[PDB]
Amino acid sequence: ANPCCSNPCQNRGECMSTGFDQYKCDCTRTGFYGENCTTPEFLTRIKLLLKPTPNTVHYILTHFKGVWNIVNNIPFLRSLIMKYVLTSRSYLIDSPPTYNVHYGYKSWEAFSNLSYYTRALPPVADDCPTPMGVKGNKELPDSKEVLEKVLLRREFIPDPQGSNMMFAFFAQHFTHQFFKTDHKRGPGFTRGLGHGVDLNHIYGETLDRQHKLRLFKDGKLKYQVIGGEVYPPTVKDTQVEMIYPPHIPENLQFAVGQEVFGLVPGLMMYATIWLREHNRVCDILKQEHPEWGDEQLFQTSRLILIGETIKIVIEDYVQHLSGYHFKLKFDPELLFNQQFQYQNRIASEFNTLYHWHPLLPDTFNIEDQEYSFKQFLYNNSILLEHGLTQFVESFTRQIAGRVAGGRNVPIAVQAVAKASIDQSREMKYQSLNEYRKRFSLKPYTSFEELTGEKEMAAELKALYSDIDVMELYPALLVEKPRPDAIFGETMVELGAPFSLKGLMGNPICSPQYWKPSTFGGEVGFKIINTASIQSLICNNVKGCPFTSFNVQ
Amino acid sequence: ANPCCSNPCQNRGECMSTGFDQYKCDCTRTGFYGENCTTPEFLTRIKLLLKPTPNTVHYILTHFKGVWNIVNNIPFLRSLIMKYVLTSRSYLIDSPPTYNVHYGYKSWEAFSNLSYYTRALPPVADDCPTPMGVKGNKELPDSKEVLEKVLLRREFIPDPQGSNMMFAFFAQHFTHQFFKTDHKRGPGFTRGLGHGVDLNHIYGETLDRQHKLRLFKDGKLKYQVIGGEVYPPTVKDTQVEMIYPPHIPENLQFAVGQEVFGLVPGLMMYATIWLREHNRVCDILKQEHPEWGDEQLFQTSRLILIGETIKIVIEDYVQHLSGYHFKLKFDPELLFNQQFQYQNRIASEFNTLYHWHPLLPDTFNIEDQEYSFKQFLYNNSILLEHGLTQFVESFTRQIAGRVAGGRNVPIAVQAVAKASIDQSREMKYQSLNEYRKRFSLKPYTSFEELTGEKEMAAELKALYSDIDVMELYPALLVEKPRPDAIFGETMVELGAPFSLKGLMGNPICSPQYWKPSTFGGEVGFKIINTASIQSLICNNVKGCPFTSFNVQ
Ligand code: HEM
Ligand code: HEM
Ligand SMILES: CCCCCCCCO[C@@H]1O[C@H](CO)[C@@H](O)[C@H](O)[C@H]1O
Ligand SMILES: CCCCCCCCO[C@@H]1O[C@H](CO)[C@@H](O)[C@H](O)[C@H]1O
Ligand SMILES: CCCCCCCCO[C@@H]1O[C@H](CO)[C@@H](O)[C@H](O)[C@H]1O
Ligand SMILES: CCCCCCCCO[C@@H]1O[C@H](CO)[C@@H](O)[C@H](O)[C@H]1O
Ligand SMILES: CCCCCCCCO[C@@H]1O[C@H](CO)[C@@H](O)[C@H](O)[C@H]1O
Ligand SMILES: COc1ccc2cc([C@@H](C)C(=O)O)ccc2c1
Ligand SMILES: COc1ccc2cc([C@@H](C)C(=O)O)ccc2c1
Ligand SMILES: [Cl-]
Ligand SMILES: [Cl-]
Repeated sequence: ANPCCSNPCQNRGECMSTGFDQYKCDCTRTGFYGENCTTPEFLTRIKLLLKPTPNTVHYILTHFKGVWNIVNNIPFLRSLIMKYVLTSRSYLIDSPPTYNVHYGYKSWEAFSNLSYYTRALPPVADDCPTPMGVKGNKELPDSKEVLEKVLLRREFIPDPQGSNMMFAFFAQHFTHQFFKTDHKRGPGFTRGLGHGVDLNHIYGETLDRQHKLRLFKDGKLKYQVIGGEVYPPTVKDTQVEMIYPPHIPENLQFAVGQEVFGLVPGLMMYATIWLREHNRVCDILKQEHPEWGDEQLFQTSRLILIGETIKIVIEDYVQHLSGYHFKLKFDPELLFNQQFQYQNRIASEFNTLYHWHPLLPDTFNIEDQEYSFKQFLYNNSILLEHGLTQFVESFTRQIAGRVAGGRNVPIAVQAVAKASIDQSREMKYQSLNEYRKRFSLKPYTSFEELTGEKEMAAELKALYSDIDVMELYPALLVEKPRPDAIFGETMVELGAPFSLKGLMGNPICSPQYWKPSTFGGEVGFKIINTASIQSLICNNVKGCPFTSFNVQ
Repeated sequence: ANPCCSNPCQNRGECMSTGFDQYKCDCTRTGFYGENCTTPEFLTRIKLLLKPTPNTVHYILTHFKGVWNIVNNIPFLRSLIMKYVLTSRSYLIDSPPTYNVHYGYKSWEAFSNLSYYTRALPPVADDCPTPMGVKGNKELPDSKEVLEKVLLRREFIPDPQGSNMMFAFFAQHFTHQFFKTDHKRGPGFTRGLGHGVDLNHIYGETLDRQHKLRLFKDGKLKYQVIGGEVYPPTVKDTQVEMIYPPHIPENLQFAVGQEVFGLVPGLMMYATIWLREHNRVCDILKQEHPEWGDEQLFQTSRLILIGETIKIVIEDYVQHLSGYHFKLKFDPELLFNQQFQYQNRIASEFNTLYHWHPLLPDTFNIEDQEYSFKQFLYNNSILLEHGLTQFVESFTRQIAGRVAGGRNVPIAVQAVAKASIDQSREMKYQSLNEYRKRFSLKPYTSFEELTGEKEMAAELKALYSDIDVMELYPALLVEKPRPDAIFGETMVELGAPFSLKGLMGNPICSPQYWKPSTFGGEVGFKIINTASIQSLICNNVKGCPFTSFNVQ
């Protein structure tokens, strides 16, 4: 009934009704004009002919290793290239933010309420005749059927990029500081009001929780020693709320501060490592500043760990999953002469696309043993049993599964994969093709183009009937992967903008924060600028086992 | 004890301790180097001997009415000029913010906790030997003595720029959406979590309060009719809490939603005007959008009012108090090709300097009656008796007091002025001269240079003993005014940057927001772009009396 229900405005033009049956498109700053912002201005015509496809670019980034070897060692070209990826991605994100589940137009309520996930595309209106607006049937296909036909795993498909379990659990640990859906309110509500990398999954979302996790000497976090090893403190000792089955032994009720982290020993492995790391930095910082009190040591160490995280995320984690020969660089200075907003709001679609459960293996192989999901969940005695050094060595060696390419969601998390479909619809997401347009991709013309094969394509066609009505979540996991890659085109071209905006958006990247005094001087500053996944493990894990995100 | 107590680092360098008795200066990006960042880089040398003093620039702006008469008419020149005032002012403020009452170093708590006012200069550390750090006596001069000698009004001093009571009350009403001290918590803490121009003073800080004030029809705010005139609804009807003395007879307990606006009829006057204006705009939107529901009517009207507010503050309000012949311009597009952060945090010092109580008369003259403070306070009946038309006519006609120049604080609010001195010390403000360097002004070398006269200068010199220990607040009210001006140099050079960043940093000024469709189409947009103090009054006040911020 709403005249904007068909999504008539193209190229990021905004649609507004102008009567019960009529509409208008606002083409301001789009580079186009016309009734629907489809006829381009002269300069636009030119930018367009010059613009290479995401697929062409990706080819160039994953070939010619010899040329990249050179570029990488010419600091000024490396900086030039990295500047361009940074800015070209980030300009895809609305900032300040617009739209959320309840608002398909820009209200002060949508801007000011930090309780919502923001939304890259506005929700389909409540009165549209079909779930996707105007197209398709009255009803999307039964979600159980989609799940079973194209998502559930038959045989385990390994990631051809060699992503290991260190990678999979880092992703889960790092992302769960900003994906924290508030189930009391609905999907599309978050409990992580920091809307980014604030390390609340280490220090607690609220001051109350932080103070419970704190030792209040030397800036340190509370902990216990079992065997000769440092672990998070207990729930009984700190009185912080955690989520645990009621039968779990007092000693194994680890507290840590993201309340959900005790349900997977892999999460708790990183919780322990980061806890250890905070306290290691306190020691260095105390050594450097005998004058300092507890508050300042805690607060400075926290700023340093924020930097270390972003460093690692860009130069090891994103580096790995990109498959690029170009060496990505964490360097806030790249943006000091650019237009850039040091702020971030996490999008609901970013939560959605980050559901990478295909990464999970059939069993968890902690060198020697092989645990089933049932055995693994809410079970920290495994961590105690094997210790951190083992775990690192084991997780470094076990391949994770491929994410795109279809049929690789472990049955053990089927209920989760289904909820993603259901909550997507509940939140009234626009189609896959609407999202491809939003991010400057060409809409798919058939399911067979989406998957690159024929079997899954046909199953999808019988269910959806029209490609322009295919949904975002199912499509990301079923999409044709890049040649020997973990992800398809859509995952990368939507993921990258959200990701890099969240990373560089941080206040510690702003000119006023990005200087040595912010981090306790030159010493604290180097901890950030030399941080890596290897040194994180090396410094904090008993032996000094080798790791990477790659299974070698 | 703190080695940084002397504030050694100059030119915006940051001090850090490096041991119990030593310190280091971080000169990064200051344009200076050396132990205290006082030795300028070459390009910095050129900039300095090419930079006109604030007084030179002020002179140029307040003279040559002939030339400015030409420039105001070259859209091209007006723009580039306004662009330069916006950018150079704003670069003076840290954004993202740094420091608050409790943190004289960066910290994530200082960044993330919106309950604090930010701070342009960090507090003086608790353990410093003297209140100003290292200079002056172990104690600051008795605040009663400072108050009585150089602050209290003997004879009324009228503003030479001709400010009237429309100006004074506009000031109070507008600033009180972002200055809302949380007294429960302390000075340094605010209840305006929106940190800017969000119109919470019309709509409420929380969603619970907003809903209580809302009609839920046609997007409107609840109101009552008394005689044939529209007034805010009552406390008993809306259940929204207000602050009123118990003797107030319900029925005059107007709601309005900044809970403090009952205690001055001049505040209730504007509250009434903006409430009428909101419902007026709903009528206009409804006419353009027969198909819109209540929610979008409400939200769109709110965005439009925000726009009107910003427009009026810049082109009528700031315009008047500036005394410039150059015609200021509200135009977000001026910043689209510039680096600029669309975010704000209101500074404690901004609150401090806006304590413009000298504006207030000894009696409030509403055509025919001369009301005293005791009679004016929390007394809406005066508003009901005279009406909005009378009130605008009277307020437009009565002059305000001069602010700088000393000895013009109304005796009626002497307790308030004393609290300002006392709270500044409580919040550990740095000295006047520290704040002057921070905003690129020369430190004053004697009290006599500060005041421009002799008698107060000598009074101050006996109290403070040393000019480098003079306090900021008392100084602003005692400072030598610009020629026939309302304020002295310090007020303007501090206030302008806080004010302009506060205005332009609003999300509706950002590229994605600044477009016709945000405000419901070209007619909604035009309300923003044509708004003025005169038009605000003409549309909503019975007859349509002439108004101005200037006495005629
Ligand atoms: C043993 C490993 C894992 C288990 C047991 C698990 C299970 C779960 C469960 C029960 C949920 C909540 C679903 C809901 O509340 O609707 C969830 C959500 C989620 N998962 Fe996993 N998962 C695992 C691994 C991973 C991995 C490797 C990733 C990689 C990115 C990931 C990404 C996410 C995300 C982004 C959410 C949404 C979080 C939120 O909105 O609060 N998970 N998972
Ligand atoms: C009848 C008129 C006025 C009265 C009765 C009045 C009285 C007061 C009082 C009692 C306070 C609270 C003091 C405290 O908490 O220590 C205050 C604060 C303040 N006043 Fe006024 N004042 C008036 C007009 C004005 C005007 C015209 C301005 C112009 C800017 C102004 C600026 C301020 C500011 C910025 C604060 C701080 C508010 C906060 O932090 O919440 N006042 N005033
Ligand atoms: C030749 C490769 C070096 C430059 C690196 C650019 C990497 C990211 O470039 C991306 O590619 C897409 C298609 O071109 C665009 O849609 C994106 O906006 C752009 O950010
Ligand atoms: C510097 C040399 C430039 C050569 C660019 C090679 C581009 C070929 O790249 C091809 O583009 C397609 C995109 O639609 C993809 O489907 C293919 O997988 C990809 O190989
Ligand atoms: C992973 C186990 C759960 C899914 C089985 C039930 C749904 C049936 O799904 C079918 O499974 C076949 C075998 O893979 C495919 O050949 C078909 O294309 C597919 O539709
Ligand atoms: C284009 C020519 C520029 C010259 C403008 C005149 C500058 C005078 O500026 C002077 O600066 C002093 C600063 O302390 C003030 O005390 C004076 O009041 C002020 O007149
Ligand atoms: C006369 C030239 C056009 C008018 C623009 C200047 C008005 C505001 O510019 C101000 O001037 C001061 C002195 O240089 C600086 O200290 C301020 O930082 C700057 O914002
Ligand atoms: C969250 O999911 C992703 C997926 C791919 C990404 C790729 C980049 C880099 C390589 C990019 O192409 O600019 C960054 C973040 C990414 C995040
Ligand atoms: C709160 O106090 C002030 C005082 C002077 C101001 C001057 C400007 C303009 C004219 C300017 O000088 O840039 C803006 C805000 C201002 C605020
Ligand atoms: Cl990410
Ligand atoms: Cl202002």
